[PDB]
Amino acid sequence: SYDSSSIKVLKGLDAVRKRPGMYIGDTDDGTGLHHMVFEVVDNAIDEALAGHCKEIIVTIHADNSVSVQDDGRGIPTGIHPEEGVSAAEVIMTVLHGVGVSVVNALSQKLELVIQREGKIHRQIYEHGVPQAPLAVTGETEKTGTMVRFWPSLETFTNVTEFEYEILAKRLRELSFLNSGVSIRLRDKRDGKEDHFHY
Ligand SMILES: Cc1[nH]c(C(=O)Nc2nc3ccc(NC(=O)CCN)cc3s2)c(Cl)c1Cl
Repeated sequence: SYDSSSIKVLKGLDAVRKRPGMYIGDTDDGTGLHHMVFEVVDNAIDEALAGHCKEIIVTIHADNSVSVQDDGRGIPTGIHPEEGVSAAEVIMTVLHGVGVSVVNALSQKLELVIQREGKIHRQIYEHGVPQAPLAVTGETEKTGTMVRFWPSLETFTNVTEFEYEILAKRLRELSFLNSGVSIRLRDKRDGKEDHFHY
C-alpha cells in the first residue's frame, strides 16, 4: 500500500523530530550534529564492505551543509511495488547504524543524487519529506550515491557548525577499521583536505 507506507513514514519522521536525541545523540553538545555525517558515511561503509564502494568523499560546504559521495552501485532507483515509490525514497524515509532516514528527518533540506544504469537521478527532501518522486536529470557512465544535507537549526543548538577536526578523527578511525577503503575529507570553507587510507 502506497497509502499505508506514506502514513507510516510521516509518523516515523514526526517521532524522530519530537525525540531527536533518542535517535541521533545530544542535540546541544555537537555529538548529535557530527553523528549526522557519520550515519551517512556508515551507509557508504556498508557499500564498501559489500565490495562495490572503494572511495568515500566527505565535503564541508561553505553554507555549512555536508555532502557524502561514494563510488558504490548507487542506491536502487526502481519503483518498489509495495510502497509504489523508488527503492531510494524507501531507504531515505523508512525508520530503522540509526538509519539514513534519521539524518533526513533532522535535515532542513537533503539532496540525493544517484548515478546508475547510465542515468543520473535526483530528489530533494525537506524535513525528511520528498518534494517530488526521484527523477532522471541526465545520463552518466559513473555509479554511486551523493547525499548532501543541511542540518535543522531547530533541532540542533549551541554547536551548529561542523568542526573539521571532529570529522577528521572519526573518518581516520573508520579508514583504520575498514582496511582498503579510501576516505577523503574536503573543507570548502578554507581549502583543507585529508586522505585517510589503511
Ligand atoms: C552514501 C550512501 N550510499 C548508500 C548506498 O550505496 N547504499 C546502497 N544500498 C544498496 C542496496 C541494494 C543494492 N542492490 C543493487 O544494486 C542490486 C542490483 N542487482 C545496492 C545498494 S547501494 C547509502 Cl544508503 C548512502 Cl546514505
